[PDB]
Amino acid sequence: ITGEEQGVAVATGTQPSAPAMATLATAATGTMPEEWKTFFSYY
Amino acid sequence: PSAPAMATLATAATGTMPEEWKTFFSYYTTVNWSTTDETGKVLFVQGLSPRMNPFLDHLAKMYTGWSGSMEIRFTISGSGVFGGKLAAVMVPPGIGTEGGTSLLQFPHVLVDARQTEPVIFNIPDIRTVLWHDMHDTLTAHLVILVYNDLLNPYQNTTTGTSCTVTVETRGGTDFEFHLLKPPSRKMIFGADPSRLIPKKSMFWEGNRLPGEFKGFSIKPLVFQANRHFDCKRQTFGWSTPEHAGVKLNIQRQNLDTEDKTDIGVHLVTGLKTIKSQVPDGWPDYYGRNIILANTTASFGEVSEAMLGTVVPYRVSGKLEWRHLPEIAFANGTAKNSTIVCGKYLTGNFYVGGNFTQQGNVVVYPAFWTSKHGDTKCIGEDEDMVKRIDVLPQAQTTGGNYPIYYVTEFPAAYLPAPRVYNSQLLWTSRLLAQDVYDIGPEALAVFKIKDSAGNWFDIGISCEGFSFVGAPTLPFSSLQFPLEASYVGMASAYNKLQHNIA
Amino acid sequence: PDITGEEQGVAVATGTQPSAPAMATLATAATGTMPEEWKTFFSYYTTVNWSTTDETGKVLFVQGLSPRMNPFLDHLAKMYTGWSGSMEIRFTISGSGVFGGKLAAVMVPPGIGTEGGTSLLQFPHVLVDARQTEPVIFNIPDIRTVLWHDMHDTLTAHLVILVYNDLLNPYQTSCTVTVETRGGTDFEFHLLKPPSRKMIFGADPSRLIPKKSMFWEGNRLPGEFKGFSIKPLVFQANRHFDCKRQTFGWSTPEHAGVKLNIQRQNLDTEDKTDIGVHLVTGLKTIKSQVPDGWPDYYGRNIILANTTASFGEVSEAMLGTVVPYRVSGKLEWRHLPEIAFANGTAKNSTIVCGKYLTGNFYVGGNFTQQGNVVVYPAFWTSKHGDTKCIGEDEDMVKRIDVLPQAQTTGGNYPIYYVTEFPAAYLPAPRVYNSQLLWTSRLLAQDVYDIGPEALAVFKIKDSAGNWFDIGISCEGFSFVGAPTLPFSSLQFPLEASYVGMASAYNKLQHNIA
Amino acid sequence: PIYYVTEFPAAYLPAPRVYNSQLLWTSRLLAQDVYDIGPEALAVFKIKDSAGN
Repeated sequence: ITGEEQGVAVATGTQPSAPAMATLATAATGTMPEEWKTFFSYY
Repeated sequence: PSAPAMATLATAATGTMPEEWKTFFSYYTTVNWSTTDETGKVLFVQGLSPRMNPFLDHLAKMYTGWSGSMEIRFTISGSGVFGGKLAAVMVPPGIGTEGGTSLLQFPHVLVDARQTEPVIFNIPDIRTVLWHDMHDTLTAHLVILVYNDLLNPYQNTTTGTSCTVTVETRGGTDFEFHLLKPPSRKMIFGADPSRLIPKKSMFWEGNRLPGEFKGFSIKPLVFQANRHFDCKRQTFGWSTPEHAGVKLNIQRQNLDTEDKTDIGVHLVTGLKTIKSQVPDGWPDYYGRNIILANTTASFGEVSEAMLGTVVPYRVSGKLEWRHLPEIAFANGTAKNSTIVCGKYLTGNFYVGGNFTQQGNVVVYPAFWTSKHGDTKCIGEDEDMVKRIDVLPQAQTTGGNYPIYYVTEFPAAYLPAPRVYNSQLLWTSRLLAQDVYDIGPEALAVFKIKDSAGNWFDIGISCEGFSFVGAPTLPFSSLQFPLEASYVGMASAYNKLQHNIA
Repeated sequence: PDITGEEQGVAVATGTQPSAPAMATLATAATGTMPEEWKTFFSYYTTVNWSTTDETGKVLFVQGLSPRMNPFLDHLAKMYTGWSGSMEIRFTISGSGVFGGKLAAVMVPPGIGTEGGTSLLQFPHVLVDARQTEPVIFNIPDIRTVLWHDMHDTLTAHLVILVYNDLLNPYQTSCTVTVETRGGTDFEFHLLKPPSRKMIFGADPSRLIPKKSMFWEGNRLPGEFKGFSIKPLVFQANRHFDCKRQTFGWSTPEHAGVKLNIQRQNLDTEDKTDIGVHLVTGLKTIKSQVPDGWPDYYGRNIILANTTASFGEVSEAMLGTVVPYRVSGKLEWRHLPEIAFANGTAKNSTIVCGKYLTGNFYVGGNFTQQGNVVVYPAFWTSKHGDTKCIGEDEDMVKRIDVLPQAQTTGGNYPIYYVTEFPAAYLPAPRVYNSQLLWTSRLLAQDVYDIGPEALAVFKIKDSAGNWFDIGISCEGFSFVGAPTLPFSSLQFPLEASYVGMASAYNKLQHNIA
Repeated sequence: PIYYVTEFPAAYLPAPRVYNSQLLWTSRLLAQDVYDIGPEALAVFKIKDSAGN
C-alpha cells in the first residue's frame, strides 16, 4: 500500500513528558510564529 | 446522396469514440530493478514532454504548443516474496536530478515492491508561460529513486537477480495541444528532431566511410570534423554528405619526385569545394609522415594509406587514360618520395599512382593499409584525424558518454576491421539542409531496440554527437536488427537510461 | 482483482498540484480551439496544369476519395485503419482575364470508369470559368458498398476535373488549377492503431515506389535518377523481381558489387598486345554457378587486342574498379588494375561471349596473385557510331533462362527508368532499368497482391503540376498510358502517391504540359 | 581520528603525501571566532562522494 508523504505511519513512544512545557517555553520568550513579516528593516 | 445514417452504421460496426487515444495507457519503457541496485540510485527520470505517449507523439507533429499535465502508470511486477521500497519524487522545475540520495529530501511518496495495483502519477504542469513550445525542457521532472534495496531471500544463484518496472503514459485530464501547424512545417529555431535516426538498422550508414553497420563503441572522448554536421547546420568538415567519393583533376609529374625509385606522386586539383582548396571528399584519417619508398607496385609496404579505387569522369572520348590502378591519398610538399606534412589540410594534395596522362577522374576511399601491430579502429587517434582549422568534440556530459557508431571497411591486418563514425549518414544528410530543435542545453533522445528486451537510449546533442548513459554497457550482447524510436527532449544534464542483459 | 483493466490504478498525488482547471482555462483563452480545427479551413493539396492543347474531355485531375486528399487528414490517417464521410473540394483557376475556357468538376460514383469523353459531362457537374475570380466549393459524397472503408479501398468515389470548352488564347500557353481540400462534417476515422504499426500484412503496395526522387536508384547499374523512357517492348534478366518473389536473374537487390575470386593463371594469350585474361570463380551464388552481379548488358564477341596500353576496346564490357576482399597480413595483392568483365569460352585470346550466361566466367586484368577481390562495374563505351543507352539492345541483354519481357499491353506502354552511369562518347550517358532499387529490395522480401490482371497505379508528380500514372504489373514491370508524352519537361524533384489497384487492361491517365 | 592527506613533492617516496590535522579553511576559521563546540561534542559533517558513497 503506497505510503504517503505526510506520513501514513504509525505512532509510538514510551514514558513521555508533557506539552505544557511548550507553553512554558512560549512564555519564556514571546515568539509569535511568523514575526519577520511584521517589521521593516534598514537597507 | 449522403446521409447521417451511413455514419451511424459505421459507428455501430466499429465502436470508435471520436478522440479515444486519451483514455488508455500506452507503453513507454521497462526499467530493471536489480537486487544489486544501491540506495538512491535513480531508476527513472522523465521530464514532462508530450513526446512520450506514442499517440501524442504523432499528434504533436501537427501542433506548435502544449499545456496541461500527464499521467505515468507504473506496473511493479515482483513476486509476493520480494522486499523493497521505491521512492517517487517530483522535482520543482529547473532543479536538477544530480544525485539520487539527496533528492530524497523533497516530499516523496513510497511505492512498495509488492503492489497488486498499478500506480498513477500526474506529473504536474508548473509553468511560467501560458503555453509551452514543442522544444521547451524547463519542466517538472519525475524521479523514481530506490529507497530500500530489492531484497530477495534467495541467493542460490548468488548474483544478477532482478525485477521489472514497466512504464505507461497518458494525456492528463487537461492536456491539450494549442496551435495547429502543417505536418512537415519547420518551427522557428528548428525542425522536428524526430527524423534523425532511421527507423530500422538496415538503413544505417556511417558518416566517415561507406559500410554496413556492425555495432557501437564508447569512448571518454570523441572527435570528428569531416562530414560531421551540428544541429544548427554548421559543419567544420569539407564535404557534402553523399559518399559520392572525391573527384579530382590529375596534374602530370611536374612536381612528382624527380629522383624517384617508386611509383610517383601527382599533385591534384579538387574541382569542387565546400571549403577553399580542399577537395570535396578528402579522406579524413590517414598517417602523417608517410613514406612511399619501396612502393614499386604492391602498396602493402605503406603504413596508413587510405588506398582509393579510381574511375574516369567527363572524358567525352576514347579513354586516353592508362590503366588506372589504385591511388594513395596524401598531403604536404616533400623533397622526395615522401609526404611529410600533416595535422592540417593546408598543404598541396597529392596522389600516389602510376599516372601519365593529365586529366579529371573520380576516386573512392576503398581499402586501409595498417601497421602489423594494429589493435585500434580507424579513428582512435587524435593525432591522425585531419583538421581544417578546428576539431569539434565531446566529453562526458554530466555523466553521459559519447558514442561512436561502428561499421565495416576492408582494412589490412585488423581482425574484424572497423571504422568509427560520429554521425550516422542519415543524420548527416539531414542537419545539413535544415536546422533542428536541439537546444543549447538539450539532448534529443532515441531508443534502440533489438530483441530480448535490450534497449539503450542514444541522444543527440547540440553539437551533434551521440551520447549514452553508462560507460560500459555490453554492446556485444545486442541483436543486429536494431530499431530506433524517438522519445523526447531530455535535459542535457540528466542521465540517459539503459536496459540490456 | 488479479485482472487489470485498460485504464485503472491507484491515483497518487505528489508534491505541488497547481490547480489544473484554472490554468487550463487560461491557456484555452490564450488560443481558442475547436474540436477539430483541420475541418474548419481549406488546405492546399495539388495544382495541375491546363494547356491550350488540351482537347475537350481531357481529364485534368483524377482523385478517388481518400484521406490522402488533405494534408492534416493524411497525417492523422496513420493512426487509424478506416474512414468514412465526405470531403469538400475547393478548386481555383488562375489565369489572365484574356484567357477563355470552362472546366467541369464531376463527382463520379464508384462504378463508373473515370476515362475522358463528352459523355462524362452528362451527370451532375459544377463548372468554373477561367474568369470566375472566385473559388468554387463542391462536395464529394461518400458513396459506399461497405459499412466502412479500409485505407486502400479502390471502390471509392471519384473526382474528375474535365476540360469542358478548350482553353482559347487570343494571342499566339498553360494555365494552372489548384485544389484545396477539407474534412467534411461527416468525416470520421475508425479503428485506432499506433503509427509505426505498418499497414496491413506488410503486403501493402504503397511500399513500392519511394515518396521522393532522392532515393530512386535503378536495378541495372548504380546512379542518381534522370527520368523515364517509353518503349514498345521492355526486358531485363538481372535484379528484376516478380510479384511472387520469382527472379530469373542472378543477383540479390544489394547492388554492392561482385564477390569474386581470381585464379593466378594468365590463360596464355599473346604475351603482348593484350592484358591476357583470368578465369573467375564466384564466392557467392544465388542461382546456378553464376557469380552475384555480372552486368546484364555488354557486347558479344569481345575482341581483346592492343589492350596493354589502355582499355580502348570496342563495344565494351563493363570496366570495373577493384578492391582486395579482406586479408590477415600486409597485402598479398599487387597494383590491382581496372577489370574488364567477360563470360562464355576463351576459344582464343579473345573471349567468345554468347547471349546466354551458361559458359565459364573470365576477367581481363593484369593479375598474377591468387586471392579474393570485390569489383564494382564502373565504366562503359560503344563504337563512335552509337548513341544507344545501356540496355537498349535485345541481343546484348544476357540471359540464364527465359528473358522476361513486357509488350505494349492494353493501351499501356511499358517503361524503363533512366539513370546516369559513367561512360564516354555516349552523349549524356544513361542506363535503362526495369525497376527502381526499392522495387527490387521489396518484391524480394515480401510477396505482393498485384493481381493477375491488376496494376498498382502510382501518381507521380512534378513540381510544376504535371502528373502521370505508373503501374506495377504482376511481372514487376512499370507501365504508362501513352505511346509518347513529353517527359523532357519533367522537373527532376518528383514525388509519388499510391492511387490504388486498377485493372491492367484499362488505360492509364496522364497530364503533362 | 583522521588525517587529511595531500600531495606535495618529495624524494624516494612513491605516491608522496602529507598528513594534516585540519583543512586550511577549518583552520582559518577557529582563529577568527570562538566556535561553540563543547568539551564532549563533535560537529559532524557528512561527506558524500559522487556515486553516493
